[PDB]
Amino acid sequence: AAALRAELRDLELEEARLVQELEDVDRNNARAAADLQAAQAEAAELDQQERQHYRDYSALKRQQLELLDQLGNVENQLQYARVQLDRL
Amino acid sequence: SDEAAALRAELRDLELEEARLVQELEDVDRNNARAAADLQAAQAEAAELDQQERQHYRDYSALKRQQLELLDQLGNVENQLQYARVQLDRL
Repeated sequence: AAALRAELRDLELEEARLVQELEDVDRNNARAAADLQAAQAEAAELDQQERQHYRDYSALKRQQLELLDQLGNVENQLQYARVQLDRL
Repeated sequence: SDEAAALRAELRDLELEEARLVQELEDVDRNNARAAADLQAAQAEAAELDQQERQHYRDYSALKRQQLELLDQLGNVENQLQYARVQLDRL
C-alpha cells in the first residue's frame, strides 16, 4: 500500500514534469511554425513579383518575334521590288 | 521610265518601313533585356528565400523530434499509471 502510494506519487511527478516540458516545447514549436509560415509568405510574395517579370519578359519576346516576322515580310517585298527595278 | 519611277518610290517607302521596324526592335529588345535582368534577380532571390525556408523547416523538425521523445515518455508514464492505479484500487 505504502509502496504503491510512493510509486504513484513518483509517477504523477514525472507526469506533471513531462506535461510541463511538453507545454514549453509546444510553445517553441509554435514560434518555429510561425517563423516557417512567415518565410513561406515571403517566398509567395516574391513569387508574385517573379511571375510579373516573367510575363513582361515573355510579352516582350512575343512582340520581338512578331516585329521580326513583319520585317521579314517587308524585306521580301523589298527584294522583289529590287529585282523588278534591276531588270529595267 | 514611269515603271522604274514607281518601283523606286515603293522601295523608298519599304526602306523607311524597315528602318522603322529595326528601331522598334531595338526599343523592344532594350526593355526585354531589362525584364530579363529583373527576372533573373527575382529568381536568384527566390533561390535564397528557399534556402532560408529550409533552415526554418529544420528548426521546426528538430523541435518536433524533441516533442515526439517527450510524448513517448509520457505515454510510458500513462501505461505505468494505469497499472499502479489498478493495483491500488484493489487494496
